[PDB]
Parts: sequence; structure tokens; C-alpha cells
Amino acid sequence: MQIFVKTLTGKTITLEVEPSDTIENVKAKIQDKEGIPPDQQRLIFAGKQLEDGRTLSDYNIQKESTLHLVLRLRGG
Amino acid sequence: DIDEGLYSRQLYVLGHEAMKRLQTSSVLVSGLRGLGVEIAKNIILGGVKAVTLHDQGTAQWADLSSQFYLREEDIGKNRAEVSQPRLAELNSYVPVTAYTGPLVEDFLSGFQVVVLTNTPLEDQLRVGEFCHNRGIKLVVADTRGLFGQLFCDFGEEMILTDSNGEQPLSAMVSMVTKDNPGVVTCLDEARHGFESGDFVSFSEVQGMVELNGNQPMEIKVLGPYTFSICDTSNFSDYIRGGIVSQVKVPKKISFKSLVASLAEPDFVVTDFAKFSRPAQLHIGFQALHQFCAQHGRPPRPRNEEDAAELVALAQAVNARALPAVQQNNLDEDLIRKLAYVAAGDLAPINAFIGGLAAQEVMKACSGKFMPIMQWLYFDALECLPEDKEVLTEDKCLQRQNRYDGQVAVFGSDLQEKLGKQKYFLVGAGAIGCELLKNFAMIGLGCGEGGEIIVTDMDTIEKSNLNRQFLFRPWDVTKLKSDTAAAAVRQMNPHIRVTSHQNRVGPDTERIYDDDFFQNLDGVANALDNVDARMYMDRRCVYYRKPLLESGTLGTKGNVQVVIPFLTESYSSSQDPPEKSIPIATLKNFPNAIEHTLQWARDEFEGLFKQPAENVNQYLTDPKFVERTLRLAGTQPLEVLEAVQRSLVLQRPQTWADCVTWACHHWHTQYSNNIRQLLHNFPPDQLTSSGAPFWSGPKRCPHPLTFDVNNPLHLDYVMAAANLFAQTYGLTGSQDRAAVATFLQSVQVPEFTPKSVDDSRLEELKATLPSPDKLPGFKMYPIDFEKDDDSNFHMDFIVAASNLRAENYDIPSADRHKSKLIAGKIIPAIATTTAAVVGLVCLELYKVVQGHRQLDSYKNGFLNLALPFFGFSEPLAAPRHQYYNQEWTLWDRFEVQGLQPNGEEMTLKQFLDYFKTEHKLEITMLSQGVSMLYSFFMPAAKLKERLDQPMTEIVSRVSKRKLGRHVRALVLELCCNDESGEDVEVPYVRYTI
Ligand SMILES: [Mg+2]
Ligand SMILES: [Mg+2]
Repeated sequence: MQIFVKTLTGKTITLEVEPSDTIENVKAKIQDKEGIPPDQQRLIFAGKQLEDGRTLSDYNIQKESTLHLVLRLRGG
Repeated sequence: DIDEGLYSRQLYVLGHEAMKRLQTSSVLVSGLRGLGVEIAKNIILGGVKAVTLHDQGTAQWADLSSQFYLREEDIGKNRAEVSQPRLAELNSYVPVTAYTGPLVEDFLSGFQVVVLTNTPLEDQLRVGEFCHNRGIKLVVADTRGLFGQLFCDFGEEMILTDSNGEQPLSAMVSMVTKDNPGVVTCLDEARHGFESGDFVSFSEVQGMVELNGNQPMEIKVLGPYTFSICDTSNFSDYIRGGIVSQVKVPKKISFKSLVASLAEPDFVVTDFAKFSRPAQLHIGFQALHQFCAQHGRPPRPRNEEDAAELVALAQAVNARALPAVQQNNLDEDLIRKLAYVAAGDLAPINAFIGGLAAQEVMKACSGKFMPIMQWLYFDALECLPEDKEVLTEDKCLQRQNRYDGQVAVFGSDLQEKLGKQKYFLVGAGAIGCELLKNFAMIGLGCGEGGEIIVTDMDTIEKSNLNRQFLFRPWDVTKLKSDTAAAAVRQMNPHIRVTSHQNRVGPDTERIYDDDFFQNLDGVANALDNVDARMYMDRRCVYYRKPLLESGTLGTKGNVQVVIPFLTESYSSSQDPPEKSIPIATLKNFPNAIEHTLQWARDEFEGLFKQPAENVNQYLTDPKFVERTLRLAGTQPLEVLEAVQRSLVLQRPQTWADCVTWACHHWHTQYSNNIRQLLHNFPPDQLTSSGAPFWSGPKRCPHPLTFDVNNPLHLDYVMAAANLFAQTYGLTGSQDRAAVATFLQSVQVPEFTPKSVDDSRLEELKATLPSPDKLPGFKMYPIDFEKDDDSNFHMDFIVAASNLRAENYDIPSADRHKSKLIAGKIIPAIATTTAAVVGLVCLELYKVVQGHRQLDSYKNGFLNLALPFFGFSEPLAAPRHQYYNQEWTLWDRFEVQGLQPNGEEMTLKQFLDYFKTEHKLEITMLSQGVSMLYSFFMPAAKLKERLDQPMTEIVSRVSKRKLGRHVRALVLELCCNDESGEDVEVPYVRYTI
């Protein structure tokens, strides 16, 4: 399928994956396009946070779905 | 002409151009309820031209649950008149006025932006047609208990100069092609990060002069390192070098009318788990306005029949809509939940949407961010008790109390819990002030057995007044905590706030001891650094107390909640580190302005504070020489040489002696070291690959001659000689004419670049003047202060950074931008701060009620420049297991330190305790950073520790005896389980 990953900069990324892929393999593909280690990626989908060890079918991710690469901040 | 001292933190989120467009824009705020005062607060702090209030209703009781400016003795008066002097006090540059009823066409003509809050729809439709047809920015925001909506109509032609708020990215050119669609290749190890459709500009590209200084041209991303440009057929032949600069072009957007968007709605999702809700809530708010036409009042709290009336009305509105907006399925329960909390007015929801609605007003008269197009619906329906069956006849009924707007949603019992809450607020900054304000409106800590502890070490500065509304320009030089408590005690006299001035950390463990965290019910963070966040996180795990974490950065925000025995802690996850400049490309080979600003900040610390601190320790501590000789290589000689320079060599006595030093250090830093660098690397030396050395990230420097008439050369000497004299305590002048006349008589020593070490150190220890030789002399270090335009601090950095930028042909930056990088100022605005704090207190409603399901909590993430709103449930705490027992991050080993006899437990009894009671062969024991026991210990180290008690071992290795306040001890283990192999285990609470 074809999934989207949008960051906190409005940057939308296009990925070519399959429903049998895992969350760990998805984080590996983000590093090959953006350069962010998997330990620094915070992915959100349908109100849930993508954890390692799971698959794209566990969170029910169909075609043309959007993931959100968010961050935590320091100022206050 | 704009006050950079007040808007310092805000000019880094809007810019000078968009700020000037705010200075000439009048805003009208209609409806001064809880939502109306919040919107008007951030607008006045933002610095518009003038704000005008408007309201026809009286200050009822049900309005005090969120309006922080309606006192308990103002009930019955006009809301716009009483809150006018209070709002007019936030910004001394924005005149605030009120109005007493007429919303005529001639009154709206003198405004640019108009905000409609808590106004009937039929009355909003008339204003919407007029404003759109005459070019008046319209914002409509309504809040109904847990629900809320936001609408914008900036006309059908709005120019956007910035559609994302992110700074332009840059990249260095490797090769560009002479094809019809030219192909540009960036340098390796540096991704361009651009997007297809962006516009770039070229500079410093030699061989294609036509491509330089050109205007924006569209690009297509061909990969992580390449992209295409315009036509390159009839262009010159490329050579080498270049730099690509991203440029954002202004684009136009169109908004439909209010009456047209109400028929054809464009939604912006706030909760992606609630994707189909904005469509359903669009029908509920329309039925709520029509409900006021049938019964003349908002629906009663809870109740069955009034909820059934909205369901019957929503079905009629769904049928009378267009066949593309009509929903085939209606959510009956969602509209009935809307009827229950319809008559509610909650401070958090008002603070959240009020922060967003205020931000949309900033976008309207500035065109700086992408606005909401066009509807924004949000609901905090998870704050209600989990499946709990509570009746409205005793609780939700109004009691003519100030909490009627909040009890109508939750209840009197849930209000009595808040009065008995004890919370610890760590910080009184932007987030700290918003939390204290919401604390007063919510009612937490306002009872007999409640307390709010506010601690903060910082004093009120002028820059804090732009977002921390609890402070006034006459509260400068006062403690934030003490002043913020006095402001909250006026918004709610029932609250009980204690204000400390203690910096939370490992040094203040005595004040916030074990007994302090016991009676606490939760902690709310409001910090501006990551070290204090990690420290507060570890303590909330040790004491099992909930923590509400929040952070902002410009238009971005995040909210994370940590519930004991439920979710992971704040430290369980990791964040990317800050931009770390390699020492190589920082000291010798800079390429951007940040490399010289970071260099100029290090020049300030190492040239003024560092030598003075060493001289003072050399003249005070008798064991200073021995301490410096003990540490590292080529570091004793660096520090001992600096002491010799400051004591005898570079020691000034007169002001004229400081001017000569500033001129000598100038030639050494911007001429001598440049010639020394060019001597080791000629301007045309090849690398190992036969490529020019000065290419790409390495810019070829050039020596700089001292011209006394050049102000940049003079601005450096004036700031350097003064800061040099302040270090030794000498009177520094500011006459730039006499110094320049004196500079033409200074002699500069000749410099020729050049192409056992302990023997030089053995002479320095003998040539150093004894402290008894010169009694009385002392130097004074200079702490770096950014927000003071009179200490010559920023005057030095800008002159030091731009002078180095001229060496490496780097475009200089003004003192406003230099203050951002060198001062490491984090941009902040009042709208983002108020937005996240409103989300924080929403989860606070869940902590005081005790939610044990992860479905009820929501971690927030915001970016108001996109605009983005995302929520995700907190991750369950990781569950690990050793053999038959599995443990969580919130689990601990309880070991009673002292025994049946008065003596203390020994190390041998400790190891055998885990072998017999827990079946754990302990192989590594450590307390903090010191290690106590391990399998690879020397035989002698094991003998002198088995029979000694645990406290005697820790005090033996840590070189520090345990204090009298220590009541327990945390131990880390790396043991072997009954399975066979190594395994991780929980920590140990060793109670003395
Ligand atoms: Mg401060
Ligand atoms: Mg700060």
C-alpha cells in the first residue's frame, strides 16, 4: 500500500509499504529518507502511538492512511 | 519603532513585519464570558492597535467558573465595563474600550477583525454577511462545557506570506546540470529537506552568474540529495561551489461566507481518533442555537427530555441540509452528551479554544500562518467519570455558587475533591501563570484541606510581561512565585497558595523531603529545561505521584501525563538532542552565522569569566595549584598559563591599558590566527582526493586589517575594553572619539606564522607570583546577561561574530538575530502557552477523579502554524519479567535496612536475602554512580565489605557520609535469576 507520514513542519512523506510490514520496519524506512533514529520517532495514528514489535495490521492501517511524526518540547 | 524589550520572545514567532501589521489593526471582541476574556487577553498581550469589548448580559454566577476578571462582588454589572481596566493593564501599548449594546453596521466599520463569542446563530448570520462583503476578518468561537467550536472567515482573497512557520532551510550545491530541466545535486552527509513545489534561490555559484540572484523558481524533489529547477538549456557552464536558499512565496487562499460555510463546511480534525465527530458536532451546535429559540434557554444539565429534544432537532437540521452535507447516520448518544454539558462553562476548554481563537486573530491581521479552514470542533468528553452513574438533582443543579459553570458538568462531589487537593507547581513562568489562573477557576486547593505550592527562583524581567499576564511592569525585580500568588488570591479568595523561591533540584532535597511528597496528590510541571523535567520525573516515580508535563516552542506544544502504576514515565522515551556543532567546524572552519555566534558566546565566557574565576580560586584556595596539576593533559598548562597572563602579563592598571589589550586581541583573533590558519592550509591546497580544500563546508578566510574609522572595528574595542576593565574593576568610558584617537598610537607586535612540554610547566609553577606577594588584588567574573542593553554584552558578541563572519565571507546578522542564537532564547507566545495549559487541566480533571483506564487519558501535540492537533493515549508502562515474577517501572524492592537487633543489615545478609527470599543471585549492586558489590571485585575489596553494613559501604566509596535527613536509599541491581542467565530487576528502597 501507500501510507503518508506528516511531521510538525508540514512536511508530508510518501512511503511504499505492505500491510504485512511491522512498525519497526516502518521506522527503518523513515531513517533512510529523513535521518531520524527510531528511538526519536513519535508516530500517532487514530489516537494511538505506534510501538515497536507491532505490525501495520494491528493498528488497522489501510491504504492512503496518514501517520503523524510529533515531538515533545522544552520551553515553558 | 516596536518595543523589542517587551516583545522579545514574541518577535521570534511573528517577525518584525507581521508585528508592524499588528500595530495597525483594531480588534472587536463580542461577549466577555469565560471564552471572551481569554481571547481578549492574548490579543492585548500580542500587541494589536486597539481592542474593543462588547456585551449586553449581566455577570451571572455561572460565569465565574472561567472568567478570571469577574470578581465575586461584580455580579450583576456589565461584564465589558468592569473587566476593561483589568484588560487594559496587560499591555501599556494597547488601549482597550468597551461598548454597551448596539451592534450596528456603523460600529463594525472601525474594526479590522471581529470576534463573535456566545452569540446566537441568527444574530451571527447578519454580522457574517456584512463583514465578509466589506473585508472584515471574522472569528466565531463558542464553548459548551466539554465541547467547543471555532470558525474563521478572512475574506475570499487572503495573501499568506508564510504557510508553515518554519525557517527556510539551506543546502550546499555540488553539481548542477545544463539540461532542459536542470538537476541540482547537494553535498553528501547533508540532506536538503526540501519539498516538491517549494521555491529556491541560488547564491555564490560561480560559472552560472545567471542562476545567482534569481527569483524563486519551482523545484521537484528527485531524491534526498537532488532536485530539479527551471530551464537550464541556454545557461552558462557550471564550475564549482554554491549554496541553495529556500524561499517561501506569498500564495492566496479563499474563505467562503459564514452562511455559505455553514452550508458547505470545511473541517480541521482535532482528534484523529474522533475523525467522524466534526461532522456530527456541526449539527449539534446548530441545534443548540435553535434550542434557544424553542425553550429560550440552554438545555438543563443532564436531564432526559431536554436531551431528546436536541436529537429531534438534529434530525430535522440533517434533513434540511444539502444532499452532500446530510449524514446518513446520526450519533444519538453524542448529541445527548452535548445536551448534558451544554449549560456548562469550563475554564480549561475556554483557555484552550481561547488560545486558538486568539491565534487566528493574529493570523488575520498578519498573514503569517495558515488559518483554520474553516471549522474546528473539539470535545473533552473523556473528562467525565468512567461509566459512573451520578444524578443531577443534588449535584449539577446550580447553587448560586461561583462554581455553577463547572459543577453543572461534573458535580458537587467532584468539586469537593478539588477543594481538598494539594498540588506542587514547579515554575512560575508562562505555563506557571496559566496554571495558577486555571487552578483558581477550577477550584483545586481552594478548600480547608487544600494547598498549592509554587516555587521559582527567577525574578520578573521585562520580557516576561508579553506572555505571563499575572505580572505587571511595576512587578519587575520581584519574585515570580510571590507575585503570582497575590494575583491569584484576587481572582479567587478561597484558594490557598504557598510561594517558595527554591530552585528544584538535588540541592533542595532537604526542603522537599519525603514528608513533602507524602501529602501531595500530584505535581504540575512548568519548566523551561529538560534537566529539571527529568529530575521531577524520577521523584514522581519514587513517591508514586501523578505528574502533568507540558512544553512549548513557538507555535508548537506538547502535553504528556504520567499516572502511577498506569503509564510510562517521562524519561522512558527519548528526544533528539540539540544542534551540536563539531569542534572542527566551530574553531577553524565555519560556514554559517550560527558557527560564529556560538564562537562569539564562547569568546565571552573564556575571555572574561573563565580567567577571573581561575584567579579567584588561585588566590582563595591554597590547594588550587595541586588541583589543576591533577587533571588531564594539556589542560593544567592551559589553566596555569591563563593565570600567569591575568596576574602579570595581561594585567591592566589604567583604562588606556585596556584599550591596547582590545587592539592586541583583535589582531590576534582576526588577523594573526587567520594567517596562521592559511599557513597550514594555503588558499589553494588540494586534499587527499585531489580536490580543493577550501570547498563546500570550508570557506577560505582572509586576514583583516585594523581600520580605526570602520565602526565595526571600533564597536568591538569599545565593548571589549569595557568588559576587560570590569573583570579587573576599572572605570570604563564610552567616548568612541577619544578611543579612536588613541588607537592610532598603539604598537602591534610582529607576527610570523609557524609550521618536554612539562619542562615549561615546571617553570610556570616557580615563576607564578605568590598570593602573599600581592595581597588585596582580586578579579571579578562577568556572568553573561542577554536582556540588558547596557552591560556591553550583546555589544561584544555581535561585533565579535560579525568580524569573524567577514573573515570567512559569511553574511552578518543583526543584534536581534544574534541574541536568538548566542543568548539561546527559546521563542514563546501567549496564545500557544494558554492553549497547552488548557489541555493540561483537562487531564487534571481525570487525575482528581482517579481514572485507571488508558482510554481516558490523552497526550496532546499542537502546532498552531499548520494548524495541527493530535492526541494519543499514553503508553502503558513497559512490562518486563524475570522468571515467574514480572515487574513494571512503578515496582520496587522493599528491604528493611535495620534488623531484629539494633545493628544494621550487612552486605552478606543483603546478598543472601535475595538468594533465599527472592531467588535472585545478585551479581552487581550500585547506589547512584558508586558501585558497592560485583562478581569481578578484587578479593581484598570483597573481604573488607561483606561484614560491613550497607550505609557504611556507601559512605566509604562515595567519600561522603550519609546525612541525618536520609531515611531510605535507592539501589540498582544486575542479578541472575533462577533461569540461568543475566536479567534486569527492579530497584531497591533500602530504608535506614
Ligand atoms: Mg527569566
Ligand atoms: Mg526559560
